[PDB]
Amino acid sequence: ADKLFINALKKKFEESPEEKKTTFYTLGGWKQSERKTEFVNAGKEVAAKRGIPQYNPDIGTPLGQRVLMPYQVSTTDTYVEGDDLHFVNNAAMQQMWDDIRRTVIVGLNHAHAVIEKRLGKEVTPETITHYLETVNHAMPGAAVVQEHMVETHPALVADSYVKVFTGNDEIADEIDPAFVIDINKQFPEDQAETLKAEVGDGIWQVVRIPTIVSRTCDGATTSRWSAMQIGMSMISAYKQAAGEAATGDFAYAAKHAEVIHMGTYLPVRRARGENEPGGVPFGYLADICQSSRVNYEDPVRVSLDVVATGAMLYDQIWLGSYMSGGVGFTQYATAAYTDNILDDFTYFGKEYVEDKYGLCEAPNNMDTVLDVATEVTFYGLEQYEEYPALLEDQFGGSQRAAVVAAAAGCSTAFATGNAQTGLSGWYLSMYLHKEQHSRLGFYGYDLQDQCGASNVFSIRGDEGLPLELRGPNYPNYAMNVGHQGEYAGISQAPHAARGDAFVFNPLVKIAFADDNLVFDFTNVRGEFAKGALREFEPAGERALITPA
Amino acid sequence: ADKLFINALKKKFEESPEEKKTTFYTLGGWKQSERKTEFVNAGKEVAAKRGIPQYNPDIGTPLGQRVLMPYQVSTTDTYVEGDDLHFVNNAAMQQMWDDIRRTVIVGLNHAHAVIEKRLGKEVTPETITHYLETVNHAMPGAAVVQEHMVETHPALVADSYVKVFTGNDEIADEIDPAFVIDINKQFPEDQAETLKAEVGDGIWQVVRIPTIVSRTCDGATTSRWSAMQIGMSMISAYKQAAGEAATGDFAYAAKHAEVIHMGTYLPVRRARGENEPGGVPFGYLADICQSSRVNYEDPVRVSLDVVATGAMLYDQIWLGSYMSGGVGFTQYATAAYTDNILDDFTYFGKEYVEDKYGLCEAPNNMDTVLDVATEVTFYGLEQYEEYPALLEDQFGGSQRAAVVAAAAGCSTAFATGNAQTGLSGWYLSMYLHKEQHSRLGFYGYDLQDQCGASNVFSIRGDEGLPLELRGPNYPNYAMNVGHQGEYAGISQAPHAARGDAFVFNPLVKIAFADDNLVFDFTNVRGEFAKGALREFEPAGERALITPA
Amino acid sequence: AKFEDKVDLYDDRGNLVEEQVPLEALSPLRNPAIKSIVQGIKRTVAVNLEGIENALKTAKVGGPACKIMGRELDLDIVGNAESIAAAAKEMIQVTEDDDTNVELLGGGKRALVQVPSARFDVAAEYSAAPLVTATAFVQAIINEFDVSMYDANMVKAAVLGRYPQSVEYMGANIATMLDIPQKLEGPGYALRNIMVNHVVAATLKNTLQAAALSTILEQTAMFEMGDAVGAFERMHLLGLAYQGMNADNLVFDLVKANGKEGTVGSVIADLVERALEDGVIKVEKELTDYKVYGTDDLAMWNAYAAAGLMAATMVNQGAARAAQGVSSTLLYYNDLIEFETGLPSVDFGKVEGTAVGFSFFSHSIYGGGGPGIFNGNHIVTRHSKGFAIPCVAAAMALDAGTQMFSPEATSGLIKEVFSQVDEFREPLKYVVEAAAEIKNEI
Amino acid sequence: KTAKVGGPACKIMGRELDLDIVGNAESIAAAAKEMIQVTEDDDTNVELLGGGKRALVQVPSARFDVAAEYSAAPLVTATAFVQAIINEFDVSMYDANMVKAAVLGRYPQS
Amino acid sequence: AQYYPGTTKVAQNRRNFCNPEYELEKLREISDEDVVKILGHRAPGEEYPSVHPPLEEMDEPEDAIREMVEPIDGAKAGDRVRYIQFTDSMYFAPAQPYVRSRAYLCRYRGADAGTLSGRQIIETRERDLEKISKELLETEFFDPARSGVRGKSVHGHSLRLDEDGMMFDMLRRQIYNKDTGRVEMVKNQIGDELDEPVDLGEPLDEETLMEKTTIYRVDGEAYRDDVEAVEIMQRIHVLRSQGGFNLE
Ligand code: F43
Ligand SMILES: C[C@@H](OP(=O)(O)O)[C@H](NC(=O)CCCCCCCS)C(=O)O
Ligand SMILES: O=S(=O)(O)CCS
Ligand SMILES: O=S(=O)(O)CCS
Ligand SMILES: [Mg+2]
Ligand SMILES: [Mg+2]
Ligand SMILES: [Mg+2]
Ligand SMILES: [Mg+2]
Ligand SMILES: [Zn+2]
Repeated sequence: ADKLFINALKKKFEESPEEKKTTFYTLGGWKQSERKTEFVNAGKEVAAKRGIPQYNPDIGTPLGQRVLMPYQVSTTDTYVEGDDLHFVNNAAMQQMWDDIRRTVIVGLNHAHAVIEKRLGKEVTPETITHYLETVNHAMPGAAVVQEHMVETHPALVADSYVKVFTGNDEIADEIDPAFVIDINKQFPEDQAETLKAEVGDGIWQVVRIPTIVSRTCDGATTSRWSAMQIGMSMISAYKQAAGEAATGDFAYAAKHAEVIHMGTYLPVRRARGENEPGGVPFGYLADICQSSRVNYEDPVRVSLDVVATGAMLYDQIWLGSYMSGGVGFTQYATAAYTDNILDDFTYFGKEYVEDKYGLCEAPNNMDTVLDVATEVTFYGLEQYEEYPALLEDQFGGSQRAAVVAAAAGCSTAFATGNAQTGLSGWYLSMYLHKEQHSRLGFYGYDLQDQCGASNVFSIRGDEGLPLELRGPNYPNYAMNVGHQGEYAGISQAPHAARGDAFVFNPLVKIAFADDNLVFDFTNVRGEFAKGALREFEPAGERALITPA
Repeated sequence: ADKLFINALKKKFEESPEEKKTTFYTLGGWKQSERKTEFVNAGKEVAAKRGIPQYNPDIGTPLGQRVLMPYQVSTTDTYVEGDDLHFVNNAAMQQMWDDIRRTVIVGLNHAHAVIEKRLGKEVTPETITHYLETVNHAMPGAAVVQEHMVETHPALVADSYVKVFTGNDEIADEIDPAFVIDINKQFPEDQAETLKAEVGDGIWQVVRIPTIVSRTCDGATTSRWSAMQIGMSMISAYKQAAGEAATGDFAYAAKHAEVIHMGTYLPVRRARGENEPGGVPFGYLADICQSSRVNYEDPVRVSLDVVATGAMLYDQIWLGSYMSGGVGFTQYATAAYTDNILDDFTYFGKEYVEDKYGLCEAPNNMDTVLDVATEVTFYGLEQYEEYPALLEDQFGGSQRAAVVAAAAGCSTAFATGNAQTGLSGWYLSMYLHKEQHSRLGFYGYDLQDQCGASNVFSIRGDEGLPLELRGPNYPNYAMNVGHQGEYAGISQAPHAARGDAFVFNPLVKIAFADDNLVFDFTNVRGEFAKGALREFEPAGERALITPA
Repeated sequence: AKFEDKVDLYDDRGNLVEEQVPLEALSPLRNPAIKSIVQGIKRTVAVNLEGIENALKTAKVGGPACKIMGRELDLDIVGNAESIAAAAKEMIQVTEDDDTNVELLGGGKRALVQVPSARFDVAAEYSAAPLVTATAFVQAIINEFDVSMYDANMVKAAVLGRYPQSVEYMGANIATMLDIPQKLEGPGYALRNIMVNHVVAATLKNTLQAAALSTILEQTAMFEMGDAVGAFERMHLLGLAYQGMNADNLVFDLVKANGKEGTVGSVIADLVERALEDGVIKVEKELTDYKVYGTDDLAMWNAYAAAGLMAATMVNQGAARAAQGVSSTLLYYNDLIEFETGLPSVDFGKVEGTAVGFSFFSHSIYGGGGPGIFNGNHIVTRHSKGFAIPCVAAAMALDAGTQMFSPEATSGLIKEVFSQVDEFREPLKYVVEAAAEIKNEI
Repeated sequence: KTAKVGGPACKIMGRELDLDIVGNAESIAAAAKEMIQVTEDDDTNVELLGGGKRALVQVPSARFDVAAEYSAAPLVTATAFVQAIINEFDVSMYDANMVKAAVLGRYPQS
Repeated sequence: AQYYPGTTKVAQNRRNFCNPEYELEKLREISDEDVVKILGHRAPGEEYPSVHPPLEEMDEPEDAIREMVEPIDGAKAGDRVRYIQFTDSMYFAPAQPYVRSRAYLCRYRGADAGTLSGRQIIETRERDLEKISKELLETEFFDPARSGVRGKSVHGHSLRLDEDGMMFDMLRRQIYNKDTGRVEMVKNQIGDELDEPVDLGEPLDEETLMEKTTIYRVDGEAYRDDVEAVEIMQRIHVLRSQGGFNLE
């Protein structure tokens, strides 16, 4: 069939994709663009209302001397100008981050032991149900004990709730099902059996605090908010004294001893608390994305849905705002989830490995790395050479390096079933690329890429770590665009090929298998498209409490 | 005349405020209240929409066995049920925090020297104005140099901009006035002369990034975002190479060498980056409040507007959400800004001091602390004994301890013109109160109150600091309600009695003298009342990019 | 000596060891046994070889509930522990027969590791202990089994966990009594960030030794923080001597007099009587049926008051055999003694204030937990400068099993390894002997 | 003298204290050395420079042998100088917290 | 011991509650069974549950402090730790929150006491809790109109009284009978209905409340007029202040 990106190229330019020449300078600058035109008008209205000049298209250089392109959101039929994929302009992208930021996983195993052993009271599925009715009243911000409490407006906090799950099917089935993430319903049979074996008799809460609170405050609020209302709900549901010594064990359990944060805290140069994007390790991001339980027949689709999840979060919101800001890094990320380009390269690599080795059947060694990463690197670069429209689309060298190396790394891990050799294939791709075209990325793009070979298999203190455990705080990776979301896909890749239910944390996998979330984690690229069309309804808004 | 809280007590209860008995249990529980009735209806609709039980008045204990009171917002004639002052349900309170979180002060003094000494280019009021047109396009998230940049929607970011100020009148006159915070216009003549003398010929920017970004991200985003767009605007307005060695001097200057954050970062147990509430010192919160430049003829009004600002921020949003969460701490804070109660006690103390010593004329010593804090403590406690409606209104001991101690501390500082003896008066008030009524606050209320006396005048490493430099991260203060916003008031109190233009940082004072802010910092309590009536219009909403 | 004070020193059974020793012979700055304990805590690492082996065989590395399917490695680490320990020691040591110790425990399941002090005398801080020990065991395991380049990063994860993606060694199978320097509440706090349950585990729940170890650590930190410098030095030294080292047998004798039937209140009355007897306080003023007491030596009154507070915890929490009431003793011993006397309580109110927040954060929904999870670096309990935490150590030692988060729950690995080190387990013995040994050099 | 303490551009009006520190540097440095050293003959060094405008301080190695890390150097030096200054001019309880702010800044709020 | 300065009835009352040699006035009789019911921790006839084995089945190593401190009987047996919590009206209840904690730690062994404005609590080993609670309930620590046994939903210390002179209780655990003038406990302290109510007697009259109260108020005895008690409080403030600065 055509290369997967052909349709997109034909939509963007009047010329056929192979043509080396075009026309510039006669497009009217910004006037070519519906979106830029909406912004110039908005700029005028803003400045006149507030009395301070704002957006003005005549400041600095005149945009749109070339074609200002639409982008296809990969796996969809949606075409939008790139401004509609900027996180500020896209409520789906904002909600995806708020749904991660406001979630925490909190076990009930130490709690149930405090109830039985320290308070001497029984735990059964009925007492757990009564506790879940109570905590679903309290968690959004409402009272259960004191007189004269003022409370949150239930409609402002409608997105906050608590569900539970457990590996024991008979216990799961006795708890009221309004509160239960049902592993057999959400996962295919073999993955369900894996996940249930991992969880065993454990019982775990998935707690989501209000998006309005998460936005007013920060990620480190989530585990404290969850714990205060788990604590009030324990008091109420199990009928304890309202503040006695044992109450402290419930606090310590919910806040520390059985908490799973989505992200760990960061060091002082980049000071942030828990549940910020820099603390979320690549294997957890692969597990949050729910493509694994829907698309498991197609390991390419699962791995590149993880890439889209990670490129948006880590490059647009995290590196492009938390760590920098302004116009930011929309297109450094969009290169990885638009125009079906990474998809084309990655299906090529998956087919190459299928045919030579069989998935997961290649020896896990450097001969496999050299073979697969070099072939797929040559395939992707050949496409920018063969199609000048493709090269004009992914116009930045960094964009190209991240896409070509992501296809090479994922393909390598499809062969070996091991993420570590996938990661060595990512670095080799960068080295081959830099020699092929005498350029790679932006000024600082290959800091981690030149450290990269020697640190793949190191074992030293701040160098050695399996790729699943690395994340945006691994030292070499802490600064630069065009890597972090790709590494999340490479961490997914060997697990998708193996058909594993999860990459790094089975609790995090189950925690997002929940249709009460605002964002749909089974279809990240579909949701990015819906937000770009201004069709996504986020939570957190203050319309109810502001003038009509 | 009537005590200042009499009108409020007459509106809350059928009884005259001196009456000792009343009727309970027959008011219909939650049905007495318009707002609880609203919430019961909204919980039924929320639960049915999402298929998970939520707010339910039959869970836990039945609210409303006593009168659920209206509160007068002090200095206003607005009366509302307390739920309307919860930060989640009040958009003015959220916007107050957003306006501080998204602000940073960044000098142009090192920048201008890089321009002359390292680049050899000239700086003038004309070059400054051109730079300011540039940055006011770039700061909200729009492009000035590269082709094919995507940009933020100007209406989503209408609240972001950059203004400048400087002590040099003739330079401030020569820069375009749309960008200038004019110290002569915003401050009375005396204060302006003080503030112009502090700033000298220095030129400072006040940068506000978009509320939408601050909400999506965190406070530590503010100075980075500001520096990226100052950096792009320096490149563009001064015609430098777009990324050369000197570019790094402007980055370094705007991020570290001439930046003033509103808050400094926090230690790991409470890990947070810059521009979070725990990092704002009490002297800056007093300077952010703009009551000083409007109400300077009434030092009580100035001090208590500061107490309102700090009680809401530090107790409701910071301690009651970032550091805990749930139903939270609305009324621990409203005690300090409702029903004119703190006002009545503090005017009494001001009159006491003015009569006996003259404002600021008392010796700065322990004899003054004993005299004033004791007289004012006994006065406040006497009102709760003489008006049983007052005692039933401020029903939690913590509320009464903070209110009475705040009046005692501020009054002591009115006498001595020094914050540190104000602070000793605060602690003395607690000890008197505790012995008078054989109670004080909640179980952990007076951790800092019992450390308190000994640490007021300590000089040791993590103990000694003038009050203006202390804040929510001062170790003894890092945990508990009912202290921090009152301490910001005592920091303001001597400066207000002295008629000082600022408490701790003149740059922070000038930086919020700005009517393009969304929240009006000259009238904090009026703004809380406006939000309580659902009349305040916040920035940061996503309505423009979501379905109708 | 800078100060004139002398103290009598006693053993843990309340019998005289040495009369009239200069106060400064117990100073962290001078006492060689305190030096040995600090250097020991700096350089000691517990290695969980069974933990590493199980982690590798299951691929469960990088923190709670984490696993990487397909990464399993099945290595007979415990069966080969002798050879692995020997190879790691060779890397850890600086020269043959220096002070490096590596000793197998539990039949090869655990290892005690003491990294040589010469590494620390050219280091800024203390992290060389876990970092050198981790890497030597990682390399020793790789070499033992010839683990390949492809797999060896799993041995690194099994040993040191999710570091450096996490700031801490999250999921690590080595343990230390110190925690990482980034977790300090302030500079100089590292010897305070040591869990009460760890101290009680190391001292095998012996009450006096737990109090001694805890006081030694807390007051040694007050020197590192600068609090014990200049005007305050003597206050800190006297608190060490009297509250932590049972100086003049004062703590012992108050517990003896009150252990049978006594309460916090009876302890206070006995302490006030003893301070007046010894001249530390005197009647300053008579009000109506009420004597106002004064002192010309506040650091000494503080020390006596601190001895009574430790005795009051031993009596109250000892009678309950339940540690939880230590937060109440720490509060009301001080609140009661102020109104009993007209003099300020221990640490000038700072113990009472610590105790108010500690009571609240050990009985409420907002944080904290049981007494054993606190330490002097915890935000709730850092406020008193060494006079509160040693009572918590004493209370936890006395707990007969009322806690869910007990030393057995939180501190098993520490107990097996650190209790082995004499001076950690019995520091009252060694500190007193060292003081007696240097008494004529102070 | 200017009450400018606690960070860039910070000032507390009314807190100014005019003390002749540099003029009395010899006395103040000696008083600080006595607090910083462990013993009279150890390796503590305190040396005036720039006519008493600056001091080079070397905190005795003995303090580091019984410390986890290295912060004793600034904290021990800072407190010895704060106390030496207070003692030199008999600075009052009401005012001494200003000397601590001039020497160590906004710590522990920062 | 002298306990507390001051020359008012309030100061004397505070001394008396603390002084273990002071015999607390017994005002009402309450049966064992009824104290257990009011506590709500165990059923009548139910054996004391255990949290750990008895001490003697433990054989713990040598420790001179442990040897010298006699455990309370509940501790020997391995009793759960349980609680009783009281709320006291600011309209002249006899006992008050700090008065209680201060008194409990002078009078009782093995006691974990907490003070708050709206409640005061003690926790200790089950069987010992029962004996202490009987004294807390039968003596002048308690008035059935102005004091309340409440393990949750404690609001009422600072509220106006009802037409009967009863303190507010969200859960109405204590009911004044208008025909008889006696108060009955109809629920246990956590608020669950009792099979049969427990008589708590008649409330104290206004003049006897004034005699016994430990709160200072302008309409009783004001603290500002107890000038010797104020003096000691100010003294402690001053001595703490100077001590924290330079140990003078
Ligand atoms: C369960 C605890 C123990 C604890 O850790 N926190 C609690 C409960 C917690 C919950 C109560 C919400 C609910 O009812 O479900 C919240 C709102 C915190 C949260 N999780 O959101 C809160 N307290 Ni409390 N808490 C308060 C207070 C108080 C006062 C109330 C005394 C009274 O006479 O009514 C007492 C402490 C004291 O005695 O001083 C108190 C106790 C207690 N506080 C006792 C329950 C008391 C009871 O059983 O009635 N709070 C106050 O004194 C005023 C402000 C009030 C806070 C809500 C607000 O600020 O609007 C609330 C602050
Ligand atoms: C103490 C520590 O909690 P940890 O012990 O680390 O879990 C800290 N929490 C708090 O200090 C809670 C403060 C606000 C709620 C209480 C207000 C008084 S009603 C924390 O979360 O870092
Ligand atoms: O030109 S640079 O590489 O410095 C920046 C790329 S966004
Ligand atoms: O009851 S506590 O003092 O623990 C909490 C009050 S919000
Ligand atoms: Mg307005
Ligand atoms: Mg003897
Ligand atoms: Mg006696
Ligand atoms: Mg009887
Ligand atoms: Zn936010």
